[PDB]
Amino acid sequence: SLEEKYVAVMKKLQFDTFEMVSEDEDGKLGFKVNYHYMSQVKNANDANSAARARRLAQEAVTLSTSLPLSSSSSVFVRCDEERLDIMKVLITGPADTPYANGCFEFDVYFPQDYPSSPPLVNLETTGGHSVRFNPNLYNDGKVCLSILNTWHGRPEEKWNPQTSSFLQVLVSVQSLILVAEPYFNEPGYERSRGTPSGTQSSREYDGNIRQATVKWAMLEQIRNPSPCFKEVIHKHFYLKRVEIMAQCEEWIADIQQYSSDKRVGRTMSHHAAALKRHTAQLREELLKLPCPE
Amino acid sequence: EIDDALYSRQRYVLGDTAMQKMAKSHVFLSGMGGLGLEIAKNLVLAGIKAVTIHDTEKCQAWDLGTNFFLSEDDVVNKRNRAEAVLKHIAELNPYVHVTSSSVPFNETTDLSFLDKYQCVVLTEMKLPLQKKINDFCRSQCPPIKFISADVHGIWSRLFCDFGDEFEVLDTTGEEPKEIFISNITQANPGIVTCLENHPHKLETGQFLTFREINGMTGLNGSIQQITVISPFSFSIGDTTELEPYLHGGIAVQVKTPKTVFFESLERQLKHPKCLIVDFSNPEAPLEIHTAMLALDQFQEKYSRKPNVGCQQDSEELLKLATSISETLEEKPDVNADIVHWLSWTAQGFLSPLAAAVGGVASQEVLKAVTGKFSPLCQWLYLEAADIVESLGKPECEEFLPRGDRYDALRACIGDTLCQKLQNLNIFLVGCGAIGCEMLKNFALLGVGTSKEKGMITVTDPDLIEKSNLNRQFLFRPHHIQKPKSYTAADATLKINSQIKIDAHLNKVCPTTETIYNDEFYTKQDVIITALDNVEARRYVDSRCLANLRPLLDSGTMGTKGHTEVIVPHLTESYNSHRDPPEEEIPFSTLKSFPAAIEHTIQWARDKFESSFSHKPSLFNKFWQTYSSAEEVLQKIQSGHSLEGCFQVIKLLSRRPRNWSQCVELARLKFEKYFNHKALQLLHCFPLDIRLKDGSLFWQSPKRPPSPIKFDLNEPLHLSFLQNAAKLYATVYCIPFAEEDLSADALLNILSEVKIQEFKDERNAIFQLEKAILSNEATKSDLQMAVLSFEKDDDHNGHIDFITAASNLRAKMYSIEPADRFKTKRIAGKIIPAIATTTATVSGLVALEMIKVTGGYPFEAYKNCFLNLAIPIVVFTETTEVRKTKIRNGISFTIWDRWTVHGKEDFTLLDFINAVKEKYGIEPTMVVQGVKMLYVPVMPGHAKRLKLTMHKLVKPTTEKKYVDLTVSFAPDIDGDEDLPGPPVRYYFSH
Ligand SMILES: O=P(O)(O)O[C@H]1[C@H](OP(=O)(O)O)[C@@H](OP(=O)(O)O)[C@H](OP(=O)(O)O)[C@@H](OP(=O)(O)O)[C@H]1OP(=O)(O)O
Ligand SMILES: Nc1ncnc2c1ncn2[C@@H]1O[C@H](COP(=O)(O)OP(=O)(O)OP(=O)(O)O)[C@@H](O)[C@H]1O
Repeated sequence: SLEEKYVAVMKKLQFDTFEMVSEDEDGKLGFKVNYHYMSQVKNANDANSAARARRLAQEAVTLSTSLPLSSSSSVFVRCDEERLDIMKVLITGPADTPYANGCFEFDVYFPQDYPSSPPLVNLETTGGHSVRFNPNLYNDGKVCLSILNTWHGRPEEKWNPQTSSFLQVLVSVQSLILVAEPYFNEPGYERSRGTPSGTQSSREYDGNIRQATVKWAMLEQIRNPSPCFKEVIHKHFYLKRVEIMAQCEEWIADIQQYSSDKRVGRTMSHHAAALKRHTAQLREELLKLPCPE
Repeated sequence: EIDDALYSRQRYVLGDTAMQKMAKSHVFLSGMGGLGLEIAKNLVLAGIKAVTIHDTEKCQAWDLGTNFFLSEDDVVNKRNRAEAVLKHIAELNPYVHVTSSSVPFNETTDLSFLDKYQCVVLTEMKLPLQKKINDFCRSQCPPIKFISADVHGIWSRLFCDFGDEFEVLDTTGEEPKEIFISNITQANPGIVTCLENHPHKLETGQFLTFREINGMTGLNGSIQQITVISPFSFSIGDTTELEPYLHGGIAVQVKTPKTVFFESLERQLKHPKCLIVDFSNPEAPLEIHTAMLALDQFQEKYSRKPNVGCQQDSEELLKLATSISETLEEKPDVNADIVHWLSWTAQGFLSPLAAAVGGVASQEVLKAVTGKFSPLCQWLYLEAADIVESLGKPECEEFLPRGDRYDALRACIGDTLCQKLQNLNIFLVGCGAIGCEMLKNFALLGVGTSKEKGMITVTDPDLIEKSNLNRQFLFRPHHIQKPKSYTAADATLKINSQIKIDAHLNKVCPTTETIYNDEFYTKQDVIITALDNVEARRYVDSRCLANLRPLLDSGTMGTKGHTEVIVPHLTESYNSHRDPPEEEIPFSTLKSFPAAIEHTIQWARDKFESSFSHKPSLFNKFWQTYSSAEEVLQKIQSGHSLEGCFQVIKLLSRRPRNWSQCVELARLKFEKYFNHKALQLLHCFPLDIRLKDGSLFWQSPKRPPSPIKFDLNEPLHLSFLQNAAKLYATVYCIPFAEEDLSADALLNILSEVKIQEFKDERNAIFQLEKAILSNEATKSDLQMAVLSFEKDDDHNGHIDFITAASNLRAKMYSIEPADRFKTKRIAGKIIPAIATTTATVSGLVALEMIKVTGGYPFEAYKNCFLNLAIPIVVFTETTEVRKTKIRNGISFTIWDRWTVHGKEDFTLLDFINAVKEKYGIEPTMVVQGVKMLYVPVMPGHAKRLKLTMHKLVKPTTEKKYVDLTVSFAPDIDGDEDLPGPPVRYYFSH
């Protein structure tokens, strides 16, 4: 029943409009919230092709109709009230992964030649560029994907102005970046998947990613929520607060199981201590979280 | 030595060997008409050691309309044409020793004096004397290159003769392309398997060399001729005796000398080998050759050119052409129209055609003394018959001279078209090389010189640079750092005192649309672009579409060039083009897995960006946002997160205090860049790891790194250390001197520096409190100078630093290094350019402007694409407009706009209903620019239908109308929304 309630409540908040950019009387672009592609937006020409506007409108129709939504993972999109090329995306990490139940924020800007070029996507929950959440998610926020022409891949895996869509980009992010074993996303280590050394390296990477996720994807998102998704973040955390506690306890136990390793034991102990501190802070914040309207 | 500050762009085209061969070359040029003047100008801009101009005739009032250097004083004093321009010609390039000659030319003249020169160009000279000269020149050992160029009215002629045997050292001038090898077959013959994808695009008969091939150690360094089998394979010789093949391989193309043949002039006249420029009329060049030969015979037999409109002269010329044609080997048919028009405009002279032919001939001359490209073989017949074809049958009195400077142009295009040229309000964008040549063409054609009407507007915000003097002939060394537009306007007035030019320093961009409003474009009659980037071209084209104004576009890249003609309601626009997306280096290739020198150069460039432009700006912004560092410490102690606070506080702790610390920082950065990175990358991916397919992870195109230990004795290491130290000292605002940069001083500084061995909130707090205690928090400490990438200035050390870093990275990845100039070109994306191509495309664009002004039908306009390297010149019809249908038989083009009118209570449904009633189709979504106004599926917009226009858009009072874009529902479900033409709506009536 909890999953059904979560699906029902979150569905009304999957797609909405928010005022990210407002123009003053002079005619300059004022930004009300932080945006990664601010410079390119300020330099965007007004000679926009009507094809770009049509494609953006059709993509908006598709997003309002068929955005993914489930207890394991969900997608939330906010579009500017006066600019179709300004969009922020919040993705909840799929279960059974180190990103599970983590709220990750993205900034998407559509270039002037869109859909000829893939839209630019930049991760915002980088923790001040101190965390590399994935081999394809660099600490600077760049996202590497074949469909964005930022990664090596087949022509059918590259951006196609006629067939590729933004919903496909979101689904690809969910199904390829936030995976069960992110350590093997690297195109060199995947040939040692299942080997003992590869398993140990994957476990270390998973521990680091779990501690980073608890530190940033939920702690900072509940302490300083973005204005765009604030209601969504609050409702999601309030609905899933018990599951967060269970997941954190399971992660702590699992990481403490391998704290006696002779090769990575010190890193396991460090990650476990950081995870315990983050869990205590999360406990405090969730206890202080009021019931959303 | 060659001063790069003046010839950088030409060196990027010709190269060092071509430049050295250009020096110590003496060129003789005869005939100082318009064509000869253009050739001399292009050659003296190129940088020939010495040019001799020869002419025997005196100045005349008729010469003002064809020569852009003569003045009334020369006519009054009856000065020799060669001498009257000698002073002005030398001003273009002080390195060129220009000399004048006036020795008479005739059959009995001692012609042995030409042996001193190396290339002779003849213009406006009798044909038999050309035969004699060409007979003499080709018989010399070594042969003296001969080029003949002439212009008669709207018909031209070009001829080359570089001896019976001529050798070219570079067939096309294109850089060899590196090819990756996947498999080698030990068989007779061997078979090459190209790497996955990446077609080689080679041809049978070429020579290919191989290197870095495992197994066949004997095939490395060998040269083998290939035989194309497939786009990913070819055939090599015997490899059976060799050892088997494991993996890897690199193949690059080897250029080989080519020998071309030429025939004597007296033999080419009986069966010429012309060059085809218009494939619709392949037989046209032969007919033009026949007509011009008939013209020369007429000149011989009557000692005068045919008179304008004389029937007997035309009949005589036609009879001569018919007699000549049957003696030709191919027996062509005499073209009545071509002969008639040649007779009609025999005495005339066209300026843009002369400029184009001069550019081509100058390029051929450059080929003659260097062998850089494949020379023309063996004729070239450019023409502008389209100018007069649309005129019908004009009266002879219209072409008669009137006694002014425009007598030459009038004798070509009639008086009416000349007058319509003098009353043009033409807007020219950009004042580069093409802009300067177009201004010269305007001055020669008298564009906008009428008192009542006519106005040329030229805008360019840049300033004159030393390297711009090589290609833009309107400027002088004392014009450096002056505005381009003002200098060009002042210089053009000298050529023609009747011109009326307005120069603006404003750019052309959306931010400056307030001055170049729709009324301004309506006032104009034709817009010509001389831009260098695509975004400005697209903006100008979009602006022209909204006002229905003709647009002429041009652009040159090295020896390549192209022109495009856009006419309202007739042709497609520039934005209609859809070029394929360009290949871009992925993040993995640039950051960690480079394969070519370009990758390391780009890595050096953006490393310089991050090190001295981006991060200092972040530092300044962060510290100006939070003035008090103690306040920042307090906020950190209270758990307040800040953007990039850790990065900035790390920057503060490592801020150097004097020159020695800057040298230490340079050493640390060198170690981090070229020793720690390779070690950590090999640690992450050991060299011996295998993949599932069994291929090594470091297979091609990936290359394994190797640590480079610092050594001050190495010139490259010392260069990098010096440049990095200078840049860091400048950024951190500390003084330094030249002796502080010496090798000995550097040795004494870093000799005691320990080097770290290869292997956050608390550290940030510790650093901040230590800095506060150490008083390193003054307003000077919280600011850091930001540098900009000035590639043109050689003394700032930017290019030296980038070159040193790129070469070091290449040495780390076993890639061969690159010289300073190649790094300067690639990192600074300097587009190669030369004067000849710009002059040629300017002449062609001027011809297109004449066509546009004449209001000629669609068939007359011709787009041109030329590449002087081959050389090839292609004229094709411009792409016609395309009808686009949507529904109910309604169709629209790119030039169509719809207009609607509303009122105060005009709601959104009112506007939609009005458009549906007017055009029979229902709009479904309305968007101004990037602002959405009605999207039914989007939540919060169904109720927007009731909303009035003034509330929906919240418009400004500056304009009563806003430009909108609409779309319509598809006639079949499952398809995207049908496109629609832009619609302009007025809030009132
Ligand atoms: O800012 P970037 O251009 O991306 O360069 C950084 C930077 O090195 P530099 O400041 O020497 O240019 C980092 O150092 P910090 O300024 O962040 O301390 C360094 O990080 P490490 O200290 O971990 O080496 C990182 O290297 P990496 O991404 O391998 O960790 C390296 O990136 P690139 O040199 O590859 O650009
Ligand atoms: N938007 C624009 N509006 C007006 N002028 C422009 C615009 N964009 C470019 N230009 C002008 O176009 C000209 C192009 O000419 P050119 O190719 O000689 O350029 P350049 O920068 O001087 O050359 P180089 O790259 O060899 O140094 C420049 O002088 C530049 O000022």
